[PDB]
Amino acid sequence: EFFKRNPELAGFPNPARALYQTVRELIENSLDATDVHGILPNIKITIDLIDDARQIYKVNVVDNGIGIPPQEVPNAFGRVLYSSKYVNRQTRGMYGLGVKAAVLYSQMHQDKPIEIETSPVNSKRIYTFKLKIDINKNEPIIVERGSVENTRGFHGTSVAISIPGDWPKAKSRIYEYIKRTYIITPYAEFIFKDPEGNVTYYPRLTNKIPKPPQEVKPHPYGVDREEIKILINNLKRDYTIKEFLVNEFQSIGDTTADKILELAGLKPNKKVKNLTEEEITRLVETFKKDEDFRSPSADSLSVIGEDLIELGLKKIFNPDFAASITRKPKAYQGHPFIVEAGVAFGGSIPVGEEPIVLRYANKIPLIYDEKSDVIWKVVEELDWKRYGIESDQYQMVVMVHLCSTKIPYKSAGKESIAEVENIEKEIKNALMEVARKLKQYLSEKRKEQEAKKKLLAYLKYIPEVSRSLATFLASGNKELVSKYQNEISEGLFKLISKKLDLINIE
Amino acid sequence: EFFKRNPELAGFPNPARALYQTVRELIENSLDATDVHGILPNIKITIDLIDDARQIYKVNVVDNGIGIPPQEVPNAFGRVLYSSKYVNRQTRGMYGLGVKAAVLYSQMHQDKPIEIETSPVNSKRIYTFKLKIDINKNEPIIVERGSVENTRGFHGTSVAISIPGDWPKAKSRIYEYIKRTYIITPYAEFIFKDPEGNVTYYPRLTNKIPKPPQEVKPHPYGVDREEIKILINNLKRDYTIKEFLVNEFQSIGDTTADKILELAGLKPNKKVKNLTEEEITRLVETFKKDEDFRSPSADSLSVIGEDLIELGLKKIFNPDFAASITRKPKAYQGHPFIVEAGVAFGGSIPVGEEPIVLRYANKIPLIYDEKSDVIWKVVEELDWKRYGIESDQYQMVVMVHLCSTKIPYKSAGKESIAEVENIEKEIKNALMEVARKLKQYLSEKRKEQEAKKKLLAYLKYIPEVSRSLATFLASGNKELVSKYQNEISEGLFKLISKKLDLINIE
Amino acid sequence: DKEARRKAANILRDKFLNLVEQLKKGEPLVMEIPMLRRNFLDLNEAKRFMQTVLMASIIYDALVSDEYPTIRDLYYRGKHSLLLKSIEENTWDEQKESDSVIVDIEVFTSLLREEMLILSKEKGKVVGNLRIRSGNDVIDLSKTGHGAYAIEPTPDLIDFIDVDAEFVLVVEKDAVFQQLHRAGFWKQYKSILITSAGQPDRATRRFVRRLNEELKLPVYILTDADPYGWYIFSVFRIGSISERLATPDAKFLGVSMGDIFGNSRKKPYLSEAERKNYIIKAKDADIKRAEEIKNYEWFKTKAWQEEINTFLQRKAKLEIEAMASKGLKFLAFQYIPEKITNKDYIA
Amino acid sequence: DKEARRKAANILRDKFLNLVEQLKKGEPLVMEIPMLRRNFLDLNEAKRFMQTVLMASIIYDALVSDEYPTIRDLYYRGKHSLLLKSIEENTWDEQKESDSVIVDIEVFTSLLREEMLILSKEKGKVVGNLRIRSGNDVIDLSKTGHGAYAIEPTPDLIDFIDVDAEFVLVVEKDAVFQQLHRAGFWKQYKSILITSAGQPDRATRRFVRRLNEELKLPVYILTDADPYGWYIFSVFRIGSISERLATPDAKFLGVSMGDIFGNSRKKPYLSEAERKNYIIKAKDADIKRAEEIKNYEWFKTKAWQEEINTFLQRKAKLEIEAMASKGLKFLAFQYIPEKITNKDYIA
Ligand SMILES: C[C@@H]1C[C@H]2O[C@@H]2/C=C\C=C\C(=O)Cc2c(Cl)c(O)cc(O)c2C(=O)O1
Ligand SMILES: C[C@@H]1C[C@H]2O[C@@H]2/C=C\C=C\C(=O)Cc2c(Cl)c(O)cc(O)c2C(=O)O1
Repeated sequence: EFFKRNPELAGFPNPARALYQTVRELIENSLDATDVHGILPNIKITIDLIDDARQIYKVNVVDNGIGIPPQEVPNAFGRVLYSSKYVNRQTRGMYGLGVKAAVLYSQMHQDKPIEIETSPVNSKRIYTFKLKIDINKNEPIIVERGSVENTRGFHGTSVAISIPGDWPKAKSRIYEYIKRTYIITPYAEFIFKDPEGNVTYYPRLTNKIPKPPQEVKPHPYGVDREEIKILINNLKRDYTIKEFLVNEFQSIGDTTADKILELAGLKPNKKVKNLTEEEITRLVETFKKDEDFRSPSADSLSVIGEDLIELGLKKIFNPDFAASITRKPKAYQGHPFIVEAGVAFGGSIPVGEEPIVLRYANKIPLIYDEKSDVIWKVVEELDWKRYGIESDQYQMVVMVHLCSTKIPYKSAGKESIAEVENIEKEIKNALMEVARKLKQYLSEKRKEQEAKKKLLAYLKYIPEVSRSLATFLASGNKELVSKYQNEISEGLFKLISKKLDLINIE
Repeated sequence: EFFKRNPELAGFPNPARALYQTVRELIENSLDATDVHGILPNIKITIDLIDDARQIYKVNVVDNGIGIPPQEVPNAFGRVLYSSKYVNRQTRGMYGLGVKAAVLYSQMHQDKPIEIETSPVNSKRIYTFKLKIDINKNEPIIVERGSVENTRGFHGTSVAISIPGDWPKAKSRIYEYIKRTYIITPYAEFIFKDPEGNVTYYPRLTNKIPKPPQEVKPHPYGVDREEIKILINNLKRDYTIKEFLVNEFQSIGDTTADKILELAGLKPNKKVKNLTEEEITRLVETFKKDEDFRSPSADSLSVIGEDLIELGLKKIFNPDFAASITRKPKAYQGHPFIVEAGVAFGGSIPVGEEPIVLRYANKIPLIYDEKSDVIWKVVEELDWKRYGIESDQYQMVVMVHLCSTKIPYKSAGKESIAEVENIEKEIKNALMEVARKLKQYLSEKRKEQEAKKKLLAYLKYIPEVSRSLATFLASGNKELVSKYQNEISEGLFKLISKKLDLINIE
Repeated sequence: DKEARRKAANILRDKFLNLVEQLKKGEPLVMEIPMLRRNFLDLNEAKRFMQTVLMASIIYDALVSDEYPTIRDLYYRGKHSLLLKSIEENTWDEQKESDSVIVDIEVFTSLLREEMLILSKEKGKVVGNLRIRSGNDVIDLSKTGHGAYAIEPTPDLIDFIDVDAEFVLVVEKDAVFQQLHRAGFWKQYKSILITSAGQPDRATRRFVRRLNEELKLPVYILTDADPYGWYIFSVFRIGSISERLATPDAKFLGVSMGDIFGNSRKKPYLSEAERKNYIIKAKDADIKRAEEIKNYEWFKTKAWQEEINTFLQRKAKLEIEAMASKGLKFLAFQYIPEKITNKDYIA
Repeated sequence: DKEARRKAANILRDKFLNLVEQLKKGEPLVMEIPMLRRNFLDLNEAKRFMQTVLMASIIYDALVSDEYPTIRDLYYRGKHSLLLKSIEENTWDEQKESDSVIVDIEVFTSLLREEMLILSKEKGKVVGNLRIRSGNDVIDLSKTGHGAYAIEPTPDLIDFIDVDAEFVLVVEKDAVFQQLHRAGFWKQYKSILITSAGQPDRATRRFVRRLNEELKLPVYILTDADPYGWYIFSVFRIGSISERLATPDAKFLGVSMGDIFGNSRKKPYLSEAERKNYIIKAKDADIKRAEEIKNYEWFKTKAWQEEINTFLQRKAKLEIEAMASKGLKFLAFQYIPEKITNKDYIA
């Protein structure tokens, strides 16, 4: 409906920026079709230039993931999804129109179809499609549907979409996608082939794939009128209100629940299908107020890892030190969230006047609007001298990840995070919990250089005062060489007052 | 005849230059009407502007000279003189058309008469005229003729002529006439009143008027066909050829003449009126060749004076030194000539990089064409260092007069002298005979400054060596002041070895 | 056959060896420098140590070994060993450096170079009614021809016997000294007449303040008008460019400003004429120095000040020669005597 | 009671008064300057005269008047009279000027300043087995404590008596002198040991060439490697910066280039080690001076040349101290004696 005249809002303002979009829509999805079901992903991304006059490109993603159950092919690409059906397990992917928008933008400016292929896990054959859409009455028209033979143990999903854009205007920004996705996802193997003929291959550096996210029952404090209704008219049997308040939400035991019925003032053994418009609300109120629930369980969440981080940003920056940290999970408006954080320092990192900041929301990089970010604040607000840093210019990198089922975004889909206080505080501390580590390694660097500074100078000065002080003893030219040594080593040891080392430098 | 279509040749090229001409024609004449008959002249020169639209002026000269015998008034202004009847006494005034041309130019562009007045020496009344001319048949028409009473002891000649010219274009050049005529003629009193209303009065500075020039018999070596004829048909009696060859030319005694008759081969006692066209020539040949005559006597010439020069250019430049020189007379093509020369130096004369050169031919200044002059050559050619001059810039002025009855002019009436060799050499030397008076004075300047240079320093040095040398004599403190003086003055005199002076400076 | 000399060559060692020795291997020691301890266990201070405890032993050894070391002779012990550490530096690099290490020791001990025997480089004549034993001789300072005795850079082992004078007169210009001397000043007005020769040396000093201190003799000194002359003086009552063995309360005797110009109280010594031509006019690079000293804590004290700005004010100075060119008689039996008895000088 | 002194104060006047006197008022006279006459009747020359016949009388007067004039004392007679001529200049303007006028007279007469009595400004100690009378005393030069006699700027009125030595040794550094002296060199190897003090003064000279001339004593002298040291020497065989009273055939004794480096013929005195650190490397402003002297008509003569370029070649010099820092014993009973008997030196 809306995207028709107001394009820029979901991320398709102009030819160029749209290319970038479509690319980060396909990857986004292709991963969530592998690493969430426990397979080491092998994505391949090729963009082609098939017409010069009109500037038309062909974005193409090929994975080794599960794929679509054949019959649901049309109802995935052609059908326009009104809303973003309330979320119950962590996923990649902003809005509620996602991959659908791409195909829609494709039928507005060019006249070529959308080549698709899938083959489920343990599949017989390869089912091929080639789809176009009817925009007026929301329903996809099949241009072609067929199937061939599968050369064993194959499963995947190949999507090929053609759009008009501007390669050169968005080149340097796309490359940042691949690159930065690679870092926090080293359990993957990526290949990218640009319209020019430039190949790029980033190889899997391990295979410790993290725990995936688990779907979970809705939580009381974060649901209202609209939902409750659809939980009810989506049922199969005759639940009473009791059952319904317990076996359908997080956090509601026998005695824990009964008291909610005391509040909203409802009979306990009453049919559910019999609830007026007002009775409901009188409930959703007491939901909002009730004091002591438990925490919105975070088994619906998923984390990078206090190590894949390390590896990730080690095998690409090659610093002199690295460290990371994954916090315990906090809670916001009926939903859980965790903050991860890391920093890398020195080595190969470019010397500049200010630190580099990589932002991460739900296992995906954020590129645009880094300037209006709740994060870009904290890490520029932070006083870097109270943590070691002496110099004007320095090489530091900072990684801040934020994930939940309910990410607060600041403006109308503009790729940066909102200034939710309770969040901002767990974002801070997290940085501090690393910053006071980086300071550690760079406090043992001045230490390690301080020894070799003294212990070096002394080896030059303890023979001289040695001889000198010996001449003072015996005046006669015989003890010269005897008194000498019996206080050279005497001196030497009086030095292991401060630091202990036996060193021969020759 | 000729001046009608070829104007520029006798000096009337254009409106402006003609003004200058007419002015120097009237002065020229008015002088030769006084200083040659022995009266201290009082010329007055006024130019007036009587019409703005057409640019018409009124040149006016008024003297105290003799004037015209009344009846010869018309035959002086109206009649057009073919030739310049061979000259026999020095005069001012180039061509043979002179003052006549002025009146002729006046009847070509404007319609007003020529007011004239005269009154001879010891005259009864004042005869007034007002003349115009008939150009076609050469004869003057009298418009008005009358006479009034003379207020005693008056004699003069007032000429008033109107012409068209350009005052501003020729102003700065006319003023140079008066000025420069003033210099070499200080026995005169001039007043000039320009059309604007500017008066100038230059006062008589003495009255030693020079000897005037004397008329004298033609000289053989410088006469030919044309003349001989007119000497003959201008006679009164029956001269024989003898008489005629003697009592009619310079240089021809009894025995001196007879031999000319041996050459041309002529009978001696033959009537003169009986000479064929060829007989004559056979004579004029032997004239041209005959070796030893005498010199063309210079009693027909007239000089400025080795003093009126001095005064002239002293009372107007006020230098620190002056000198002049009048040479003995030399001879050129049957005519005589003398060169006068002078120089002034220092004082008030303007400091510039080059000397100022005033030229003088027959007691009249030459202004135009100073660059193509036989004089401007010599005095730029001359090496001014072999005569004192040390400096780059200096104040020197140089006056060179040339006079004869036969002045060789270089081009068709263009106001500068011709490079006749025998002349150029007497012009040189003449400058040398002054120039080496300059070296003299500037050799007694270093001398006069050299004394006051020594004799000054010594007065300081003869008391000291005096005392000193006295202490050496008597060691005892009594002779100090006695030995002192008896060798101070002793010393002092030993100095009048070189230069003698008694000087007290306090 | 050495005597009062083999005195010191002993009080040197024993009252030294002990002080520099610290060994005391109980706990880690350091030296104390009163003018500030120097911990061998520092960094900035580490090298400063081996330098002292070297240039020291070098002294103590050359000391019992009957040598007579000059300061430079000692500088030339920079680099004392073969290289033990292949840094793939020097002990000391510039005489200036070595010197300071001296002065430091010099304090730690209480003994001045000249007492440790380091004999330096001592020039300054002397002459007068005075008799000393030096080493093994007694040489009388009256009987000296036109010459004059020249002190020994160790002027502390030098015994007085018979004296005969009432003041010591310290003149700065050797040339004028030869003048005062060949008339006989020091005999006429019984005195001892000594010259430095310009900047006073490190021990033509000691001699003076020993005359002044052990014999109770008052010390008048004289130099040029300029700020130069005020300096000479300065040194003489402390010791070149900021121990307590230089003489304060010395006395400045002319040439004074008023010496050349007078006061409404007191007649001037030069004719008005001679002045116009003997005075050398003040360059501005001079008026600096004056304004620098007019500030020194030991001029600031007195109405020494008075005679400073009077100069800052007349921009003028003269050379001592000038005055003397008036002719010894005057310089001898007028200037000094007059000034001295007259109380014309500063104190 | 003055004697050999009232000698000169006479031979001065009479054999002078006569020479400057010329008066002879027959015909106009002039002075003759052999090294060029100076005619009083010139221009460029006029002033040059009154200047000589002044600075001269000033001498002759101060001469009979029993004064002792120093050169500057004499400069300060610039402007001698009131102004006779109102030029609506000075006698002399800068000491430099006055001085030259001296030297000119100095020739005209045959008498050197010091003989006319103008006593100047001299330094330079001496010490040894030598006995002189000076003025009215005889002072023995052995018996001198640690001090030392310092000649009188008039060293021509000074009589020798008993002598006892075989060579005079002229050392340039006062500091080292004090060293050679307090061991006893001059007594061990019977000699007279004298130091100048750097640039040799105008009459620490005369003394020397008088020892060498009237007592037949050979003169060895020693200074630094550098071109500086070669200079000191230069002066000693002529007289500062180009009469015939300075000594030629003096002897240069080291420190020699080969002194530090050797020859394939003859062993070096410096350890290879010490050398790396005692040698001060040659600045290029130095190599100039060398190449200037290598040209002087009295170096050009000898194979003095040899030892010049060897330096022009190794760009290196050392200070005399350095050598002595090896320790007197060596410098005393090795260096000198070895070299001397050895004929190791230049002549
Ligand atoms: C069924 C699988 C796995 C699903 O879990 C992933 C989550 C969302 C996917 C939504 C889709 O629209 C299907 C899809 C799109 Cl659009 C794509 O561009 C690439 C793909 O590989 C898949 C896919 O294969 O989806
Ligand atoms: C008869 C006199 C004297 C003559 O001897 C003089 C020579 C030539 C004169 C020619 C003339 O044309 C007359 C004349 C003119 Cl034009 C003039 O401007 C001023 C004059 O005073 C006279 C004049 O008075 O002429």
